[PDB]
Amino acid sequence: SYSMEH
Amino acid sequence: PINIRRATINDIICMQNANLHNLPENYMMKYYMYHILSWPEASFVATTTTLDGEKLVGYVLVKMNDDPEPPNGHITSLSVMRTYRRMGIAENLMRQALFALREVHQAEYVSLHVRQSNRAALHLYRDTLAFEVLSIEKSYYQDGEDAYAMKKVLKLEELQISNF
Amino acid sequence: AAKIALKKYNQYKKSLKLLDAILKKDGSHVDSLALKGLDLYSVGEKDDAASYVANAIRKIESASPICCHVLGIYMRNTKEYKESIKWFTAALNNGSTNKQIYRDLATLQSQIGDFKNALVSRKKYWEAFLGYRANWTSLAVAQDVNGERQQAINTLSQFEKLAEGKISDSEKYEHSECLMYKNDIMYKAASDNQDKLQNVLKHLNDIEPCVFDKFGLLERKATIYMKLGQLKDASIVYRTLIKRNPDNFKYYKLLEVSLGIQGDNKLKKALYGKLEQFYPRCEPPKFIPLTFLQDKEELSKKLREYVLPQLERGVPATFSNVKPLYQRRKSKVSPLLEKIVLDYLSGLDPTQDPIPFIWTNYYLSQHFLFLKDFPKAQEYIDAALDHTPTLVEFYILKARILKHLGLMDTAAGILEEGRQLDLQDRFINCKTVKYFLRANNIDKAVEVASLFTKSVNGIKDLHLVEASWFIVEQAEAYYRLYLDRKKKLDDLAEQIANDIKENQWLVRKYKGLALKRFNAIPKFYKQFEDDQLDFHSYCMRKGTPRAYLEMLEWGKALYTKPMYVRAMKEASKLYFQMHDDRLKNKRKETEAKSVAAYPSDQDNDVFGEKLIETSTPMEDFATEFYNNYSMQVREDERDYILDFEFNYRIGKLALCFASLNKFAKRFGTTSGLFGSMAIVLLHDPILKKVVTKSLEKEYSENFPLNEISNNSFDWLNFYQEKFKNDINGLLFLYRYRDDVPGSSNLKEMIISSLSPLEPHSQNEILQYY
Amino acid sequence: RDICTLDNVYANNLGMLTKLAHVTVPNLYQDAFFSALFAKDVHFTQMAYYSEIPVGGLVAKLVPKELSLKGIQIEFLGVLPNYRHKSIGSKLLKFAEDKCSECHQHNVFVYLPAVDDLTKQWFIAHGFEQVGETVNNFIKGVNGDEQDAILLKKHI
Ligand SMILES: CC(=O)SCCNC(=O)CCNC(=O)[C@H](O)C(C)(C)COP(=O)(O)OP(=O)(O)OC[C@H]1O[C@@H](n2cnc3c(N)ncnc32)[C@H](O)[C@@H]1OP(=O)(O)O
Ligand SMILES: Nc1nc2c(ncn2[C@@H]2O[C@H](COP(=O)(O)OP(=O)(O)O)[C@@H](OP(=O)(O)OP(=O)(O)O)[C@H]2O)c(=O)[nH]1
Repeated sequence: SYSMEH
Repeated sequence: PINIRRATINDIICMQNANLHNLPENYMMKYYMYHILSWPEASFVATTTTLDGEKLVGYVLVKMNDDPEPPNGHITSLSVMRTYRRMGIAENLMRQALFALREVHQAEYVSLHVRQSNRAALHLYRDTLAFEVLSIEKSYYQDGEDAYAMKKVLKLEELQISNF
Repeated sequence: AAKIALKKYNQYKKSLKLLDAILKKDGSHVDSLALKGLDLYSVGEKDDAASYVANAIRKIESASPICCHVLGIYMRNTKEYKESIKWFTAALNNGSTNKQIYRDLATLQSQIGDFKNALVSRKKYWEAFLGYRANWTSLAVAQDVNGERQQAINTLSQFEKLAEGKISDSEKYEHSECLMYKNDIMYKAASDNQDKLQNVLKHLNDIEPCVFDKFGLLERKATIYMKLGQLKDASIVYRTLIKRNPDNFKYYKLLEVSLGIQGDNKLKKALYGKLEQFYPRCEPPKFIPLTFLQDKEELSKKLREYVLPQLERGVPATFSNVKPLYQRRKSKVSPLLEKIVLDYLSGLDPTQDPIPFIWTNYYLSQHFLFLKDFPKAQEYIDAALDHTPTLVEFYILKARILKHLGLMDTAAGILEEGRQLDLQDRFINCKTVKYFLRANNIDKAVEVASLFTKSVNGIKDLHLVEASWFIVEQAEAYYRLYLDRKKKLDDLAEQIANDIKENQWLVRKYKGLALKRFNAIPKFYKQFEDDQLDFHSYCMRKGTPRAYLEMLEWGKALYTKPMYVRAMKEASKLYFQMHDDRLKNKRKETEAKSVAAYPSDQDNDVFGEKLIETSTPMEDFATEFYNNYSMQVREDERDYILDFEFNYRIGKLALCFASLNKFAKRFGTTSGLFGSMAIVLLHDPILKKVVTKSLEKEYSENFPLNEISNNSFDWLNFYQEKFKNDINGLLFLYRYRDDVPGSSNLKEMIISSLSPLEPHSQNEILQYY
Repeated sequence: RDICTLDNVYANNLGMLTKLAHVTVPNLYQDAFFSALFAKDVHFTQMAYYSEIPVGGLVAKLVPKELSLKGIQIEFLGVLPNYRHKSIGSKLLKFAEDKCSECHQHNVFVYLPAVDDLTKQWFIAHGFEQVGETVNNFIKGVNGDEQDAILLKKHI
């Protein structure tokens, strides 16, 4: 669930 | 009865519609048109199988070493429609996603970020599959949660798409 | 001097010193004005960006070639494709060196349709960069599009020859999604010609070791081998391809024709046994061969032997793993099936085998939702839920039920008490907040679902995350939370005159907001296709055209996808009504964080104050919405009923006849709506006889056009003399209640004839419709 | 693993205990108190799920300093009908009476209501006894009813 915010 | 397809670009509207209904991961429509338009072969989707369209039920997006170093594979987000889970679904949509992630592009070590707080994932995801851990990144998630890393070595012959 | 500015980014604060200095004596000059603006967009302010880009297009007509390209690098960014081609051409036919312009453009006029003059202006780059294979594709992707496959197929086999007898790890993915793709083209000429094919099969047989797609080839080999009457050699590829991912049918059913044994059940049913034995317990082996059987002695063996087991373990698709065989073939199955379940609920002593009594009830409390026995669909669910109350998959079945018998409110309650069973895991956190948006409860919908959506609410941060599930669900609230708020200022005829002036606001605040909400659902698709830009000329570095040649063919049919559709038709019935009605502030500044769509830059009309009442909603519904989806939509998939309303409510109608017609060659004249969609057009200027004439030209004999003129013949009965239960086609006649005058005759023979209908819907066409 | 496992009741759960209250111990504990368990006195918890899907419940406090009723209380302990029966929630006591010597605490309090002879003639059969006597207008559910209590005890 790779976090593109952080 | 979920069918396990090879993921097309037609299924980005209906793919991302699920990893959003069922997940706290807001993702844009670019970052789907480049998983499935760079390395479109080894990212699988699977949902509804009716004959004599289809409904999204579960999917599997899997990028490689996007950032810069011995051919590393990754897996971005994975989910499934609740009224469908605990029936494989998740649990053998990835034994193909690896089983292509070292067949086409041939990458030696998988990787990812599973939360936990989590049963479903951090179980048949290190006991069925076997996938150590590596760095437990703290607050690496967008909720103050800390989430396991998970590495997973892959050498072709010791992971084929028909060991079941 | 600006060279240090133009290099100051490709954040070009250096360009300020130009607009501070270069605006010394000579001011009105391009080159310097244009950086000042390309920056603006690569620097926040878009509003203030054009007052330069455009305040510098009034000092040209061409201009400083070196500068026309810091103008076309913006047009290519303010979406303006057609116009960008020009700003570039205005470098090239002005003496520009940067010969990479024949590839900054060719990845633009390629998108905007012009595929003919895509190759000519792309191949012209290919010469100056011919030591870079990620170019030797576009001279064979555009040629392969234009329709000369030999100039495509030969331009890439003059790659496979050059370059070297050498392909290191850089191109270790090149000779795969490529010199296989060649076989997709180098065979799609043969079609059904034996002259090629063998070779296109012997070529596909040559690489194998060099083809690295493993799957994805088996089809232009393992079905070209089936295309030349050698049913084996391929039945021995699908038999090794079924064995590659047997959890998918696609490659399994074919094998029935691969072994020619399509219509030979007797070996067919047995084929999936010497199977089941092989590839153990994976869906296909068992399922497929129970959709083609005929024996209340045999069928009930493989029926029971598929079902029960899933029950004793607790599977939620224990039903929806068969909710298919209940649809395309009932009567035969949902008898054997209804009797092979309850007949097993006799030794489930709920204090001995419980994970069986709890779940072999949420099957029956799902099975008896098909038959719609409803009464016996809240029994099992409830009685199941009166044993284990900690299984959120009962409340869903209770809130599907209960919500299909109307009680929309009460249903989401049986869902909220399911949500509260687990805060984290938005698996129901939306579903619970779907139903409480289908009861108009937009408040304990926003809170109760904003909890995991990052302001002062949710519905604001769910626009920059796509989320077209929610909007076109939040309008099918507002659009239904208006025809009732707007049943107040039309019902009455101190707090009674002051109350009209309150409840007769929200009609403005929703019809305003509800249309303003659907524009976000289009705009995404506007910008879904408008983000396939950087991929024209950077899916080639990757070397992935086979997949890419599916994106372009996804692009045209993008504007006719699932959620653009229901977001048109559920919008039409709100736009179409503002063009047949015009013919015949502290709450605003204090409640503006509960209905906020986008930043305070763009959305200057909070409640679509403009959208709510625009000079002509016709050249709005077409530019915004429709006349894009009508340019793309394929023929045998285009709602004609909408089509016959769009050209009617504009003025055309001439098109209504060549629109109502082509609806007939789908149904066949004795359908419901085609009757109503003729009747209306019984008889714009004089020169609109022509409709009647042509209407009377062909379709004179059947059905009828000869009492249209004369006050006759109370055709309510005739309009329904084919044949009463066409309630699809009745509703029509009232929707437009003004050119179809008898008006208090049809509301009964619309209302009184919805008995044998679903309650949630039977009482939906009421109150609003 | 056997059938009846358990775990700690993470604040993501809770509502599967409120539901597992208001069913086990009907009309007892206010409709927000449990939210007030993790929002100075230390208060244990544990939701005992079985097979896979939850089916029991226990969430008990810890009193130390006036003597007589020191140690670990038992705010509620129950499990759903047609379950307990099969040991699914007899074992929670062993993981609550454990907390006594394992957290250092001689006794364990369990203020069962008066009538509940079914419960008061069973809990007795585990290591408990009617310490003291009856009470008077003591138990009162979030409704308006009232009952007497019955106390209990067990040292270690
Ligand atoms: C207000 C408060 O603060 S606390 C409220 C207390 N709770 C209540 O008032 C309502 C409780 N509701 C109930 O359903 C129950 O009474 C509970 C949960 C408290 C206790 O029930 P259980 O977990 O059944 O007790 P348990 O499992 O220990 O055993 C019950 C009997 O079955 C027997 N048993 C144990 N395992 C099994 C088995 N596998 N098969 C058959 N019998 C068994 C035991 O020996 C015991 O026998 P006994 O009654 O003669 O001693
Ligand atoms: N896929 C999906 N379906 C949803 C969602 N929300 C509600 N539904 C339900 O799905 C049904 C819509 O029709 P279909 O799309 O044919 O259902 P199907 O997938 O099972 O074929 C409705 O009835 P139903 O409740 O399923 O009852 P029943 O028709 O199963 O008796 C509706 O209430 C959702 O987010 N996703």
